Order: sequence, then structure tokens, then C-alpha cells
Amino acid sequence: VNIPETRQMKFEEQHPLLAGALRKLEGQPKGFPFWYRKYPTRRHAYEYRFSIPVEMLDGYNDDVKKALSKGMMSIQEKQFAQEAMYMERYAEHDFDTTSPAVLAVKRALKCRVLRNHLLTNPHNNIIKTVLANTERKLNHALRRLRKVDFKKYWEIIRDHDVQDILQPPNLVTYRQGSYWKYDWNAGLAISTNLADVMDPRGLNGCVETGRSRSEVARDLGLSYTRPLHENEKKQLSHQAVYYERLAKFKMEQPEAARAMERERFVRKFSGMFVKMDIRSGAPDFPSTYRRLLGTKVVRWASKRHGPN
Amino acid sequence: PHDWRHFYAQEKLVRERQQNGHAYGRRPKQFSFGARYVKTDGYGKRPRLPYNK
Amino acid sequence: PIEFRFYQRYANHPNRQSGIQFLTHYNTHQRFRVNKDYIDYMHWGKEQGQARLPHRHQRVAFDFNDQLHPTRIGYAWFASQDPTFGHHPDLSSSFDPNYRVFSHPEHWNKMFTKRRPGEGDIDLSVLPSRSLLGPLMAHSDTKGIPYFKVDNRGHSNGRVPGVNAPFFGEFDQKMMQAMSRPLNANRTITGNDGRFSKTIMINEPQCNQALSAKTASELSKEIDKATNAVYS
Amino acid sequence: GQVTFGPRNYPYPSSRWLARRFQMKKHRIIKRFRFRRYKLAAVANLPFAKMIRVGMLPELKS
Amino acid sequence: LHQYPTARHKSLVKDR
Amino acid sequence: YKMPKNMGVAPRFDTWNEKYEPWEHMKRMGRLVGTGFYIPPEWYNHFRMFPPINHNFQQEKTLNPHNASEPTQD
Amino acid sequence: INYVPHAQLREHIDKELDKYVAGKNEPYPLNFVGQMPFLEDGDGNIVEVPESLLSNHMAEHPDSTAKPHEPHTSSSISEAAAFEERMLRAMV
Amino acid sequence: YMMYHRKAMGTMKYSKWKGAHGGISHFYGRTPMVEEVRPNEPITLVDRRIMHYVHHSRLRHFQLFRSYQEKSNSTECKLREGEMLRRRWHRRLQKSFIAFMQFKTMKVLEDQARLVNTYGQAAVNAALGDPWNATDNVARERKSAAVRRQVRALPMVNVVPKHVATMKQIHNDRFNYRWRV
Amino acid sequence: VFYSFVLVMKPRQRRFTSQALREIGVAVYSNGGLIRSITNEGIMRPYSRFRDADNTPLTYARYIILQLDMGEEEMGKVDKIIREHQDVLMALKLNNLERPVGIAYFPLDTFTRLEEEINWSPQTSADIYTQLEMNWKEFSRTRWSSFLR
Amino acid sequence: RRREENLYTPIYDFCHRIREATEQRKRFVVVPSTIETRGCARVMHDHGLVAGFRDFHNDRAFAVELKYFQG
Amino acid sequence: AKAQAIRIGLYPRFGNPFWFRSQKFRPKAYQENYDPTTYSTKRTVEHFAYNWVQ
Amino acid sequence: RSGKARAFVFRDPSLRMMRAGSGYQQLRRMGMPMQVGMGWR
RNA sequence: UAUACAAUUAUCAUAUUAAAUUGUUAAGUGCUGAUUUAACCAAUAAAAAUAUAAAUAAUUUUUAUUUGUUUUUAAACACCAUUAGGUA
RNA sequence: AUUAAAAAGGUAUUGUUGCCCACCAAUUUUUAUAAUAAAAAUAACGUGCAGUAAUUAAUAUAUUUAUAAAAAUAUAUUUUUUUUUUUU
Ligand SMILES: [Mg+2]
Repeated sequence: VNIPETRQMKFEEQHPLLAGALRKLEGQPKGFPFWYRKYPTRRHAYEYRFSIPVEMLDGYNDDVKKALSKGMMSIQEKQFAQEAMYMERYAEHDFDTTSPAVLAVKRALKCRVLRNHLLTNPHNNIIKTVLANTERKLNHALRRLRKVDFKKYWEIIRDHDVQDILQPPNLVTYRQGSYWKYDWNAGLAISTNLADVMDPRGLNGCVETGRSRSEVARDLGLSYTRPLHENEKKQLSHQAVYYERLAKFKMEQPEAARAMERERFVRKFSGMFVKMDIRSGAPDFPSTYRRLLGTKVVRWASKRHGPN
Repeated sequence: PHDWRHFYAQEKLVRERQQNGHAYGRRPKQFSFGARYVKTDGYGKRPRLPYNK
Repeated sequence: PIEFRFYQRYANHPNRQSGIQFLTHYNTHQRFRVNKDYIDYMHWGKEQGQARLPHRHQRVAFDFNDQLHPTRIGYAWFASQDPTFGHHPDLSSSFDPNYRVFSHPEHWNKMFTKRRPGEGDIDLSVLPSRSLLGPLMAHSDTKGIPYFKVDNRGHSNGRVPGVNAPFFGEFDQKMMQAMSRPLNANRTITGNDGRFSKTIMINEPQCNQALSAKTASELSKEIDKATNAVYS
Repeated sequence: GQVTFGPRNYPYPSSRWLARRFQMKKHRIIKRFRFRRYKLAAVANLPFAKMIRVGMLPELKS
Repeated sequence: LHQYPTARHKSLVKDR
Repeated sequence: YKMPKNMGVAPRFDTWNEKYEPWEHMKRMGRLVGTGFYIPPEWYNHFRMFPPINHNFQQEKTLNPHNASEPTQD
Repeated sequence: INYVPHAQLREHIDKELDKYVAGKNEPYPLNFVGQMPFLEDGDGNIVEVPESLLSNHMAEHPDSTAKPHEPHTSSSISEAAAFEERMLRAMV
Repeated sequence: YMMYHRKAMGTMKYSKWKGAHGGISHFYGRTPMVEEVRPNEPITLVDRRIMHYVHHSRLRHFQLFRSYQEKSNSTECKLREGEMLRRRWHRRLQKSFIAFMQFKTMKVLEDQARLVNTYGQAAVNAALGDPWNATDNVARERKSAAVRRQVRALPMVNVVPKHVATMKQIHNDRFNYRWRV
Repeated sequence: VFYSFVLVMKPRQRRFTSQALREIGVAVYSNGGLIRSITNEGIMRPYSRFRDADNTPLTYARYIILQLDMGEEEMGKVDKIIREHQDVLMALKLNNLERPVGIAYFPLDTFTRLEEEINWSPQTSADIYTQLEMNWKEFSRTRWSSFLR
Repeated sequence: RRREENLYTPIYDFCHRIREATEQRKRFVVVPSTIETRGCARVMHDHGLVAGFRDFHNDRAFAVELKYFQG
Repeated sequence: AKAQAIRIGLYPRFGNPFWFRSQKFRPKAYQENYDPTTYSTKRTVEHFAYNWVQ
Repeated sequence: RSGKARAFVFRDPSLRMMRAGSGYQQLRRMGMPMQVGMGWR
């Protein structure tokens, strides 16, 4: 693991005199820590052991340099170095150790380490439980980061092309709309800066007229249509082609059309409840009339078929 | 000893809290005299916690 | 037995001898259910009576004739006061509120083994190391933290007349001025009333106890009200 | 049944006399079930089982 | 399964 | 089982002082005299003018060994 | 503190092994247990044994000649002690 | 078989003792006590002092108890905790006796002070044996010789209790006929 | 000190001992490690019996102390090699030198200093205090002057 | 800690701490600092049931000095 | 330390080769000089008897 | 254990009456339950 | 037949924030033979020893999963046999 | 001239000539109609003596044996009555 060089570039840009001093004193022992601004925290110097900066090991022997090099770090030290390297690339500032991004990357690395350890030796039920708890915490951190920003998501989730993490736990809970209820409960229910992501003028409805958001969009000439898969596009095309097909079919081949019209005309006579009374008008006949569903009628077997 | 039940209950509480709060007053399984030296590969030699199994 | 008849006030079940003490600072009022500190019934209670009661440095209930928690300073500031007045008994240089004490059930646990004299799970974080290794390894040619001045916060409170600044006025051992209710809308006149005695205190330290016209009128009203009180 | 029927704040899990009446029921149930299990297992050694076996025997044709 | 003194009443046996 | 011989006659260690507390006697004698059909005793007639101190709670209720309840016994 | 380099490894090893050569004009350094082990000559042969272990050494395996090693007496530290010891030797 | 097992070191036609003996032996690294017996110190007294040490330290008790029979870990923990609690209670009981004996010593010292007051300091010293009649050095030398011989402290070890072999050996560390649970 | 092994080996010939030490050193340096120091004691007399080639108890052995700094991955392999080497009668591993039980948690205090000062030897006496005083004073006098050359 | 357990409130724990301190004969009680708890303490002080109260501007807790009469 | 020493061979599995030499470091309860905080009561009753006999 | 729980003392009658500020009878008197049947004749 | 538990502590199956897991050592005669046990007794009989510093308390345990049967050298060893052995 | 002088228990109240245990034996009830199974009441019989500090302690789970209480093992407990070591 190595530090990104954006830190060196930023330090040289911010402090020209100190950077030039370091460059001119390269290879010479230094009694004053010019790199204090370069290394605000202990975790920000993970190249060498014990948070020793590279510039400090200048007037010392190559034996000491090798002993403090990366090749002499323990497993825990290597894990912490990798964690710090990943965290500093997502932290909003040097001291950012509470943001959901840094929390998520730290928890993800810890989960990876725990999974590797469990693959080696799986007889640690304590490790299994702590891995489950860390996975839960990582899921919560990512759910919280979702609402604050998603550019970080399209930056981080491309790691190994996961694109499927934060999967809903179960269909029974997901159907009742409790998977998205976490955003409501976390206080990030509605915080997206809607105006920047899309035009908010056509995303609402007129109270005075009562027309829906779609009606407002069509009146304003806008179209808020989500990306569509193949099946819905096929359905739309098939339904659109209906009038064009029928207009030519009726003219070209009126025989079959007239036969079907005769059949429908006689079917309307020979049916059930030709009068449009309340019984026939009942949109959900089995649900409305249940007391006669067992002994009077046999057509329906279940009293309800939909959510209502 | 049975007039000092509270002290041993505290000991058991400490052990239970240590082992993820699952096993209360449970001890690790007995192992053979040379269990760490005569058991073949793939078998646990050092006894584990009653929760770890 | 009394436990068989009355069970709402007494619990004879083992592992529940801790009680239902609400006077602790723990996250739950059930001491036997809390999992922060575990009672060592065999050795605790040396200076706090029973083993289940909170320690002297972790108590939130105070008697009438018992000293309160000393202030940690970490005399110099008593020059203006009586020269022969020694160090204030309520000022301690080493006082840790959350100072963990060694407990056998939590720290030196031996139930897993046969409880032999030679074994037992022990953690060394509870008590500071007495080994001479400490100072020798932590011996440096350069001076210590107080000389190097690496602390910028200082005291948590901005200005303490007892610690940070010189101390003026008169000492108040019993909490009398610190436990009182203001009788004036501007909180300049304060009053503490017992069953028969009423004490009225002027609190204007910003102006060296100087009274304005409105303050003097309010003070006169309070004086002639407290003097003309029935039980005064 | 309810083995731990001791009164409120009983310093013991149960009562020795009360536990015997439950142990007797458990022992009797286990004994009768074990005896019936052994009998129905020994049913397989009757010659009727041999007749069933020879009836279930298949034909091996070369 | 119910112990019952036949010679003397149970309450009379119990009220020691 | 083993039980101490005098466990049955063991005094209650938490409420054996409330009976002998001076304030209980003071209040009961005050009510009894105020009923109007009881000749006041000399101790009541004297201690009505000099009631005992208020803050002398016993260690049984204080459960704090470092409390100096009695100024005389301090 | 100087680590042993790869190039000087054999020289360091030879010096470490020759730290006990059964013959010197200066006292031998103690080991990590503060003891005086057997003084060995070249090519790995025990030739001197301290008097404390002398009886055990001669009992475990006989006909194994080994002069009982005696620590070098201190004379440069204090000259008067050397004269006293020589006078004691003369007086027997 | 372990070296402490009941059928260990058995003498039989088919049984051959394991390990090498003599010089560097099987017990060469496992000998707990080694003493160089010297003239004027009998080996019987050496063995007596060693046995008294290992008995008063409650170590032979544990050795026999763990060696002869097998006892469950629960039983061993129960016995050890009972022993610890009984020892603590006995220490608490004996502290009061020590305090009262110190008080009685104070009373004896007060009576000695009363005797000093009623007889004179010099008279009390003479009664205590002050060398006020030691005209020559030999007179005080005789008492110096007496106290020098009295200072000689012989070994204070006492005879160890015997071991009782009860039938079926319910308890193996039993050293007295008193019955125990 | 990162790691410190203590080995007991047969009192072989000088050539054989040198060959074994060369093999151990080559094995250590192959994994890109650094030996902090290696000290050799004499032919000691261990209490426990260690069996020789002829399955007989040999009560004489030679002690070697090997202080070094290597990563865990390479340390496992090197320790396995040293333990499986025939000449090494027995090897003991010391791993808690970085964080001894006597120790906000400054790690560089014990890593720089050798194991000898971490674990005082029996022959040490009171004069080591005066020796420490003299060494500390000279080092604090000369360290920056020698560093800024 | 669990669903079955009652959902405790600052008013509830303040009341129980005050009651326990009263039963144990204490002088000062440290009680949680909320607007409702401070109002309750002020009303009790006004009615004389409590010797006094002080809201030290600490986010967690404030102090209440109790009163006793005739033992 | 005992485990490490036994494993390496520096310490015997049973007994101590410095029990006699460690007696000076071990505290000695002199019979002549009384200690007020003695664990045993005989060391106090002997001094009581001595004073009474005087 | 088989027995139910019993209070140490009574519940204050004033508190018991005060906790009944939203009982079903009070709700009916306030008119919260909407009427859809015929009710009394 | 209708007509007011508790919530300050309740022993039989309601576990849910917890640091675990893994170390490679010990013991090796055959000799003229009565060991163990209340008693009988069976066949080489001696043996396996290393720790701490370090893992956040939380707002979706609603979520993986988990509580002394866990398979081989010795020592232990329950059915059954009776001159007396097998068997975790 | 070697001696009396400690602790330590009712499941019994008809109070050991006691409660109590299954089996055996006898009457009968309830669920059930399936050649079922299960559960409950009962003063005298027969085999015993399992439990009740109760004659090799008792409790819990697992295995096993069977005229019956139960018994023996593996593991975990004591509603088992208890006996003094603060660096020899
Ligand atoms: Mg019986």
C-alpha cells in the first residue's frame, strides 16, 4: 500500500516555501518537522511503522529504513494501513472519521478481513456474530449515505461491480414498504435537492384543477419518463399499433369483422345482467357479494383476488 | 460455597457477556490427555468456548 | 420467610442480589441487569457499606453530613484569603470520576478452570502498572507535557475563580448560595427560605455589588417583604 | 409439567419431592415407548416378514 | 396422583 | 438443611430503630395530648419547647458509613 | 545498534563462537543466565569445566579430561589486593 | 499409567518399570526437593521437616486427593472454594482473638508498670536480672553463656499426622477418624 | 525488537555449528529479513533431559539468542524452518517484546531497545543504574551533534 | 432493552430517583434536565415540597436539594 | 515466565533450585521481635505469656 | 411462578380516575365514533 | 350465569454488542520378579504445561446463527457374563 | 496419672409399628370407533423397599438394562450435616 500523490501535490501547492525546503534538503538530516502540515494525524502516515513519516527517516542508516519499511509490518498494521489509505480517499477532510462514506469503507474492509479469517478458520462463532453485526452496520451506513449523495455511490460501488449490495432482506417486509422506511426513520426521508437533479416545475400537481403530475407535465411540455426495459416498450408499441391495424383490417377484410360484430351483438343479449344495475356495476363482484359465493354461485372460489 | 451464590452468579454473568450472551454456566468440553498431539488434521485440538463450539 | 410473602420489594433469587437501586448512573435501574460494572461482593464495601451500593467516586446522592465530590485541579490562588488557610479540603489534584476498581468476578475470573491458585483469566488494564519497566522505557531527555505545553483546551470551564483565576470573596462550604432561587426579575436578588429563617443575597459580581436604582428598589421590596413575613 | 412450581423468590430451582412425581411420569412414558419400539422392531423377525421379502424379491433375467 | 389421609382430615393433619 | 438456631427470633436489622426513634414518640404523644383526654407527661411538656434535631437519620436508613449523623457521637 | 550484515555474517559468527576459547588474560563475560558455562577450545571440544559442575562432569562420563576452569583473578582493579593474595599464597 | 496412579510402579512378572534410574534418571528433572544431608543433621529429622512442610502447606492433601481417585472438576472447585471460605472465616475469627490477646498484654504491661511504681525502677531491673552483682566480667559472662545457649533455636517442626486408610477410601486425603461429607 | 528466538542445540563441532548458523542466517535473509543480533553462550546444563541422536538424554546443550525483525508471513516460514532443523534441539519464540505487559501507549520505546534491557538478566546489579546514568548523559549530550554531521 | 419492557421517560426516572433519595434520607439529588422536569421541580419548590432546585446549565442533569420534617 | 523456562529447559518441572538462596529475600518473622499484625495468634500468646512470666 | 402478580399497595384512586381521560365512554360522549346503524328505536 | 392483573426485584427452554481462534511437546531397561482392591482381577507402563496490549455505546438482532451425544495411542468406561471379563 | 467435658436430622403429625413409590390386582369415568392411544378416581391384596440426614448421598440431561419401585454409566449441580496453612 502507498499514499496517493495528490497529498504531495496539494502540500506543494499550499505551502511553496516548505515544499521547496524539503526538496532542497532531500538527503540531508533535518531537525525541524516541515511535514507537520502534510501529516495532520497518526493514521495519515502508514508507509512506515509507528506512523513514522518518510521525510523523518533521512539522516538514518538504510538498515533502520528497511526495519521500518513496509516489509516489517504485522498483519494488524497492514490492515490498519490499508484501512487508513482507503479512508483518507473518501474523508471530506483530514479529521473526517464520522461521515457515512468513511464509516462504510472502514466497515467494508473489516468485513473483508473477517471473511478471509473465517475462510481460513471457520470455528469462531464469535467471529461469525461480529461479522454479521459489522455487515448490519455497513448496510446502515450505506443506507444513510444514499440520501446525502449518490455520486460517491457511482464512484465506490463500481468496486468489483457489485451493483447489488443493500439487497432487500425479505419480500414479506419489502412489499409493505418497510425497506424504504429506513430512509424515513433515519431523518433523511426527503433531502435530495430536487431542482438540481430534475426540473421541479413538472413534478407536482395543480390543487385548483386537481390534475395530476402527468397532466402538469403534458401541459408544460415536459416528460418525466423513467428508463424502460424491453417488455414495457413492446407492450406500448403493441397497444399503439391497434388503431392503425384495425382501420385497415376493417376495410380490407370486412367479412371476419362483421362475423365478430354479429357474435358480440348476440352475446350482449345472451349474457348475465344485461341491465347495468348496482349488482352488475359492482367492480369486485365476489368481494361485494360473499354470502352467495358458496351456495348460489360457483364461478369464483376465493372471495377476494386483489389488495382491496 | 452455596452461601456465596451471588459471587459465582457474577462470574457466570461475566462469562456469558463475554461469549455473546448465549451460554450461561456452561464449561468447555473435556478433551483427551494428548488431544492437541494425537488428533489428526481437520479436527479441533484446543477446546473452544461453549458458544464457539 | 419475608421473601416468600413480599416479592415486589425483595428478591431472593440468586443473581438478583444487586437490587433495584435508581441512584446509579447506569443505563438501567436494574443493577443486576446492567452490564457495565459487576459487583465483587467478597471484597467491596470497605468504605461504602454494602457491596451493591455505588462507589464513593460514582455517587449521585449526598447526605447532609457527607462531603461532596472534590473538584479536580490537576495555596497559589488563596493569597487574598486567610494566609494560614491551608489547602481547601474540597480541592483534589488526583480525582477520577470514572475510575475503574479491581473486581475479581470481572477482572480475575477463574470459573473456566479448576480454580487452582496458578490460573485464572486476568486483564491488566484495570490497574496502572507498578513495574519499573514503565518509567525506564518512558524516560526521555526532553521534559514532559507540562513543560512542552501541548494542551490548548486547559480547564473545561472557561474561568474558575478557585483554579484558573485568583479566588476572592468568602468561602461557602455548604451549598447555600449555589442552591437558591432569584426573587428579582433580573436575577440580582436571590433568596433562600427555611422554615423560619430567610436569607437574602445580593449577586452583582460584575459591578462589585453595586446597586442601581431599579436594583435598590427591588432589594428594598424584598427586604421589607421578608422582614414582614409571618414566619420570619 | 411445571417442574419449577416453587413459590415466589424460592432460592432453589424446584422442590425435591415435587420433582420425583415428574421424574416418575417421564420414566414411565420413556419405558413404555421403548418397550413398544422394541416390540414393533422385533415384529420384523416373524416369518410373515420372510414371506413379504420373498414376495418383494425381483426377477433377475440374463 | 393425590396424597390423602383416610383416617384423619387433611386440614386437621396440616394445621400443626 | 442448616439454619441458625436463633434465625427465627432474629431481629429485623432494618426496622428495629423506627420503633424507638424519638420523633415517632414525639408525634404520637402530640396527637394523644391534642385529643384533649390525655394528661401530658413531663417529658412531653418539656420537649415540646425543645424538640430534637431534625437531621439525625440513622445509618440503617442512610446506608452510608461515612455519614456523621450524630453531632454528639461524631 | 548495529545489525549483523550478510557480508560480515561469518566473521560475526566466528567471533561469537570464539568468545569462549578456554584461554584468555581477561575475565570471561557471563551468559544471559549469569553463569560460567564450559570453556571450549577449537573444533568443538570441551576442555575446561567450572568447579561447581566439575563433579557432575566427571561422573556422567569418565576418562574425559577437563582442567577445572578458574576465573582470572582481578589485580588491575586494586593493586593492594594482588599483593595481599600473593602474600597469602606465600604463607600457604 | 501415570506415575502417581494406583497401579504405577507395580512389581509383577510381566511388568517392567519404565524409565532409566540412577545418575541422570527419570526423576532427574522431576525431583521437587533435594537436600544435602550433612553430619550432625539426621536424615530422619530431614525427612520429618520435609513432611511437616508438605503437610502444613496443604500440598500432600491435594497430591493424594488428585492422585488416588478421580474427582470431577465441579467437586474440586466446590472443595477448594469451601476451604477458602472456611479459611477466611477462621482468619476473621482469629483476628478478634489476636486483638483481645493484645489487650491482655496491655493489661499485663500496666500491672508491670504498677509493680515498677510500687518497688522502684532499679529494684524491678534487679528482679528482672540486671547484672548489678557482676563485680568481675566472669559473673556477667555466666549469664551471657546462659542466654547464648538459650538463643539456640532447634527445628520447630513437629510430628506429621498419620494417614488413615478407610474402607473403599471415600476420601483419600483423610488424616483423622472424624467423618466428613 | 520485533522477534527474538532462543535455541538450544547439540554441542557439535565448531564447523558443524558454523554451518547450522549459516543455514539459519541464509534462511532468514532469503525472505528479506534483518537479524538484529545473534549471541552465542557456552555449553550449558539444562535441567530437563533432551534426547540426542542415540535416543539418550544429553544434559549438555549450547544456547543461541537470535533477535531479529521480520513480518509475520515470513516469520512463520522461518520459524518452521528453524524448528524443523535437526541441530536445533529446541526453540522458544518471544513475540510480546513490542508490547510488554509492563506497558498513550508509545510503541517506539521498546522497539528500539534490545531484549536484554526489556528483560533484565540475573547477573545485573545496582551499578547498572550508574551505567545507565552515564550512557544517558553522554547520549543526550552527543546525539544531535552526531546527527547533524 | 426489549419490547416487553416499559418505555421509560425522563419524568418517570426523575420521580423514582427523587422518591428513592427521599426514602434513603439524602440531601442532594442529581436528576435529568428537561424543560418538563425543570418545571416540575420549580412547582415543587414553589409548593415547598422541595427545599430547593438549581439548573446548572449542563445538558444532562441538574440538582435538587430535598426537605425533611420531624425526622 | 515459568512456562517459558520449563519449555526451554532453564527451570525444573518440579521444585526450585534457589529455595535456600531465596530465604534472605523472603521475609523472616523473628520470634524475638514481635509483629503486631501477625497472622497467627500463637506468636502473640507467646509474648503475652512472656510478659506475664516477667 | 404459576400465580399472578400482586401490587404492594393500592393504586391511588385519583390517579386511576385521571388515567381514564380517553376511555371509550368519553370517546362516545365526545362523538368520535361515527354512526352508521339505526341505534335505539 | 354477568361484575377492574401488574408495571420497585416473579428460577424451565424468548440467546441477540460480543474477541475470539490457532501454537509439536512429553514419555521409551530384560532379566529370576506377589502390583491394585472390602474382595476378585488380565499381560511393557510411562507420558502431552506459553500469556497480554488490540476489535466502538447507538439509531433495521427484526437479518446469518448458537448453548455438556462431536468418531484414533494410553488411562477411565454403562447393558452382559460369573470365578469373574467386556463396555463412551 | 492419661479423663467425663464439640457440631451435626423429619418428606413424618396416625409422627418409623410413619408417610410415600411403581408394579400386581379390582371397580369405573373421559377423549375416541380406529384390531387405537392417552389420562383420571379408588382403606385393607401381591412383590418389594425406591425416596423421606433413610444404610454405596441427592438433583438435572443423555444412553442402557427390566417383574416393579429403579439401577449403572457419560456430562453438569447440591433444597449433602461443617471442621483453622497470610513467602517454613
Ligand atoms: Mg431405601
